[PDB]
Amino acid sequence: RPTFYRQELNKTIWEVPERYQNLSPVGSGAYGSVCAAFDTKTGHRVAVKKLSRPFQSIIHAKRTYRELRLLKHMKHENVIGLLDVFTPARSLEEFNDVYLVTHLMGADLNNIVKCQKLTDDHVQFLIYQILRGLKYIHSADIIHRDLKPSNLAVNEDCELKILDFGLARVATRWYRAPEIMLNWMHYNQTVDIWSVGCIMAELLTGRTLFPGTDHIDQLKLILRLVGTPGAELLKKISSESARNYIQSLAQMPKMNFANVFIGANPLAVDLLEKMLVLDSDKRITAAQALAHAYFAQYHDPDDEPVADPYDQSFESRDLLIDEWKSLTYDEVISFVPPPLD
Ligand SMILES: COc1ccccc1Nc1cc2cnn(-c3csc(C(=O)NC4COC4)c3)c2cc1F
Ligand SMILES: CCCCCCCCO[C@@H]1O[C@H](CO)[C@@H](O)[C@H](O)[C@H]1O
Ligand SMILES: CCCCCCCCO[C@@H]1O[C@H](CO)[C@@H](O)[C@H](O)[C@H]1O
Repeated sequence: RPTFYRQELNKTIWEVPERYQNLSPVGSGAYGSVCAAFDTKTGHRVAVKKLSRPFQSIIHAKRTYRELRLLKHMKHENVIGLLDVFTPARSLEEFNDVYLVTHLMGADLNNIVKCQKLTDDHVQFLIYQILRGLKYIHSADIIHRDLKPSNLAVNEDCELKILDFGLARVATRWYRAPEIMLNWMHYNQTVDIWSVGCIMAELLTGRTLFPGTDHIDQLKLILRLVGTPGAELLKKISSESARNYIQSLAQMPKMNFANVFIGANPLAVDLLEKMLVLDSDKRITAAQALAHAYFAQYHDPDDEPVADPYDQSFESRDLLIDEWKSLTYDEVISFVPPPLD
């Protein structure tokens, strides 16, 4: 096993192999903090994320096993991927800290939206990569459900990777499909397509499409643009209070996207209209959206791969903290790094 060295960063203790040098904090999330480092084996800067209290409870323990098993499965250019996984522990009884290594990106999509003037070619390329990674993710039977700007890491090259959890260093509600906020409790993959549609609209206009103050106000803003739900959608709503409140609204017609997004590429307006429909069954899928004329300059059917089937059976099991702890330890030991290009 490699040699480790210890240091304190942000009132935290980091124990990492010697190969990673010059640790520098980037940001923090709710389940871990991220540092930039120099990988002496490759000469590249990487990103090292120390999980916060990985095995403090059953919930934390399962979440840790979930992220590790998921990340180990993600092998795609537009999806965050694992370059290395390490723990300072040399035994399972010592096992209590988990680190994850990945490529170091340039910034979040909030920082690229901060400039507020993206060229239409920037939107084609950025949204094409999101959709490309989303097709891979959705091919694994995986739904993201929390897509938002902080989840899109980009380099100055404009190359994009989808992150499972971004840096909290944006309410999230602004990018959630309406069914989620209705608590439908069983979502199509197209819930992510709705999020993508909300992101693309921001990149084009420079403003939040649905900057709602809460969940009801959010649904009210959505209704203004897309219009009141049709009779065939109201049938599918079981909650009477939900139906009653949606029906009891004053009712508004669907706005013409050509007007609200005037000045934008007409091919982008058509794509948005196919993404932001209330019926999840009618929303364009990631695969179909890649074939949209808006992406003619980047689309390649032979270079948009799918993922192997991902087994999420463990999600229904209720196990003890030590069982989740040992399975995670098993996944750390079984890790095989990808070959350096
Ligand atoms: C390594 O952590 C993980 C490990 C495994 C799974 C997920 C993660 N999370 C995670 C990974 C990445 C890679 N990049 N970024 C990033 C966003 S913004 C920025 C920046 O400002 N980069 C400048 C400053 O030095 C260049 C860099 C990340 C932010 C993250 F939350
Ligand atoms: C790189 C692939 C990203 C996988 C997305 C899962 C991590 C973000 O999603 C998380 O897990 C749940 C799974 O549906 C989501 O529903 C929750 O919103 C969130 O906690
Ligand atoms: C508040 C504004 C009306 C919200 C309408 C959202 C309709 C979402 O669409 C629905 O998604 C469900 C799963 O999430 C599917 O079971 C339904 O078939 C589909 O129509």
